[PDB]
Amino acid sequence: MSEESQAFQRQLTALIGYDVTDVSNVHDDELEFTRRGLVTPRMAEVASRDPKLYAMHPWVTSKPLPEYLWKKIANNCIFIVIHRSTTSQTIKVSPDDTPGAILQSFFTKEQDFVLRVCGRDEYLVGETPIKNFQWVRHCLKNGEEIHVVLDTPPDPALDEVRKCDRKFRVKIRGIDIPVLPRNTDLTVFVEANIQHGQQVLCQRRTSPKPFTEEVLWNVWLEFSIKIKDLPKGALLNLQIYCLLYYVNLLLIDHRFLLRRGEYVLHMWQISGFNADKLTSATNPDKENSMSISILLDNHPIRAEMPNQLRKQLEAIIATDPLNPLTAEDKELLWHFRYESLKHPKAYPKLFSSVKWGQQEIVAKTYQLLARREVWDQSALDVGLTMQLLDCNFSDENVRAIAVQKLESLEDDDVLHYLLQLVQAVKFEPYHDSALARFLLKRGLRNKRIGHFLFWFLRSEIAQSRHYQQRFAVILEAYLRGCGTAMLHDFTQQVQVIEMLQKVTLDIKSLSADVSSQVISQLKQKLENLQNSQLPESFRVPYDPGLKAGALAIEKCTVMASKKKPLWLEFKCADPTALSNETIGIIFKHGDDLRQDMLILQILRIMESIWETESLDLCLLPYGCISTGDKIGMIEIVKDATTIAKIQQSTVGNTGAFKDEVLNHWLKEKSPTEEKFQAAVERFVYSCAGYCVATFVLGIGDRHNDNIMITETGNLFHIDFGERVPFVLTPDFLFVMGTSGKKTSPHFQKFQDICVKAYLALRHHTNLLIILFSMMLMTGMPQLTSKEDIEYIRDALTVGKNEEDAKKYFLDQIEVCRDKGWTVQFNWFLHLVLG
Ligand SMILES: CC(C)(O)C1CCN(Cc2ccc3nc(-c4cnc(N)nc4)nc(N4CCOCC4)c3n2)CC1
Repeated sequence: MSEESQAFQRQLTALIGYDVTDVSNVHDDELEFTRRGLVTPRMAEVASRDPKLYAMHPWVTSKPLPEYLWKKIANNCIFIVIHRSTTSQTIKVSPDDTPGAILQSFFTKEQDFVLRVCGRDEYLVGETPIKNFQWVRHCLKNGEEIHVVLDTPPDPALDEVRKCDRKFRVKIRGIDIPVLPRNTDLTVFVEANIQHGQQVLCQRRTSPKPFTEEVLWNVWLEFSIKIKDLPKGALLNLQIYCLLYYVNLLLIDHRFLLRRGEYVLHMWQISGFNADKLTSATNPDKENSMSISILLDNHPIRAEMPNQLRKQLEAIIATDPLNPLTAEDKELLWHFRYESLKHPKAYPKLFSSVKWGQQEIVAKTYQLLARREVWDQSALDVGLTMQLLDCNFSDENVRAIAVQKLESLEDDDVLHYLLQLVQAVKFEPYHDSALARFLLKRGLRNKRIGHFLFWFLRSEIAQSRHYQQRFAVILEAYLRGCGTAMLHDFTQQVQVIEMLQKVTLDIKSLSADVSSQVISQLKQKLENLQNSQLPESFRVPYDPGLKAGALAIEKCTVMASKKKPLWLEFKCADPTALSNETIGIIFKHGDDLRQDMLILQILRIMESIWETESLDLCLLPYGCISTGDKIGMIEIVKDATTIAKIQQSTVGNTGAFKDEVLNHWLKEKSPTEEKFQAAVERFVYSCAGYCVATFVLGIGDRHNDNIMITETGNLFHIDFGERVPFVLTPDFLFVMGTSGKKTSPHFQKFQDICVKAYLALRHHTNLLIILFSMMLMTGMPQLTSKEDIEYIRDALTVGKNEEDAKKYFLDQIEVCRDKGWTVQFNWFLHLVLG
């Protein structure tokens, strides 16, 4: 390649955090094949994107405007403040007025201008009703004013893109590990599993042998499955037991070819189920890791139901996603497959009833799929679609009909589910997949989706040896089409994160309570960085529309919180920014912020769900991005303190919690009596939202040091990485004006809200369960494909009328009353002292 073409790939590499041209850790060309394969989807989408829409990235939705926002518009009038220089003129508008019209009613009171939000790279442009812009909806909910500046549209030139019937068998040669302890005397054997969507088709193990650094077997393992019966995507799973090591090899390759020949596979060690176990990547660390040597030496392609069985069938289909299928259930599902195909909700269980280890059945299964009239006309059910993209499905045709459904998601909804879509790539047998191409397409079509796609990917690439390789191929494909302007923005962001992280680690390795000394070191380090050299503005990775300028080193500090987190403040790079407020970012090692990311995203989904039912529980899912191993960034919400601090103020380092302090804190913090009363109601709304959300997720029992509140009454939980269903302590209860078995107007309001909030979530039980399940598989350590997952099943009272459920939750609230400060107090003894 050219001297400059090389220098382009180094740039990508630095952006990616991984080198997709390195081939030290492959035994085939699937990654490189995927690179070339992804060229066609990339160019297609880049070739088909409107340059101007793309450059301006309008953030819109096609959902109805919630009942709670209509009410704020009691005139069918919407005021917009337009800004030009120092001048400023407000303009009445109809909620249905497109920006081209609003412009046109304005030059009435040279037409190549565009309405941009003040202090943001956010544009109100395009043929969408003014009421259908997310920013406009955001202002309304909060009671904030829509301020827009009239300026020139961004030049799309900046967005330039750089130009057989034999039974299967496998010979296990031996295992090799360089150094083991002396020793103790252990015994070992090799387990070989033919897997498909975590379904084991057959299993053979070798005999036991004393665990030495080299163990040779030279043995053929003969399986019962015929070569012609192997399904594409089946894994050869190789495991060592004393279980200590595992590695996987795809039996059918990306070219539909039977794997053949000599392999030396460096395995992964178990630390002390999860999607890492599924990876087709081998350990990069060839010098320390256990290695296994094997050899391969073996190419592909009615009657109406009796009333009682259908009833039996329907009772099966109506059950939840975590419900086990019996042998009888699968035989029923399958025998009556044609009837089953008419029910979209049956699809996951139906496709779990497939004998994937039998070629004729799979063939019949494909026959089923060609008559997908009922599936293709059905309304998108994201919960349902997601269930087909999890670890239970390895068949690419099955996974493809799910992705097909995702095609109709609009940007607004693709964002909601993006994080978990990206995580779902881990369940893909192959690097190139429909899901992967989908993500690729949607990122290249929309800068906001693309920005978040980038950071999500880069997050896994930086802490996942198991899947970094695959993702990097995908991230590269995206960066080769997002265009020059973004490349630069990304570069800026990456430099910033890499420099601040360096500062973060360096600061932590100085102590374990507070130090005038360490604060002084921090500011000094920041002085060196600010000049020189750190990009002179950079987009905020969790709030892309926002541009951070220069540090306000005076306001920066080291928080006395544990892992010694950096509290950072920035000026806004955009001078057209109304307020004079800084941009606050916490930078912290070492929490596994991936968990925090996932909890917060599900939180945003709960918000969206509630939105469909015209509810606003006032959640505050602040931005959070895991950038690397136990390191990442967190959005600082302005004017917010922890409930714990509120209580350490009036009393010292106790303990002796008081009921009235919180209300007291709100009145002090309220300028008028009108603002106070708004804060009191907002507290009631934000409290209820978190009580419900944390309970359904099983993270309700928290110490109040992990619960915050805004000066405006917005309660919110943080740090997601006897007992209580959630935190509803006397202080919260006092604010609503009640204490100890004494209802009240604000408290009836509270209850009533929770129930509505609760029963609404239950209408989306399956979605919540699949997202939870996946979250656990791709986001938390090894788990139990049983008990962890089942908490939420119990929490959402699966299989009960709305009446029992309402009463279930009210009961949960009563548990809180009865416990009072008992549980907080306990938390205090434990976390504060021992
Ligand atoms: C005592 C100090 C240093 O003078 C400050 C410390 C900051 N506190 C508030 C505070 C404390 C701990 C916090 N901890 C987190 C946090 C979140 N997730 C994880 N994993 N770890 C820590 N987030 C916070 N918020 C969140 C957004 O609002 C502002 C910061 C946060 N705020 C006020 C006085």
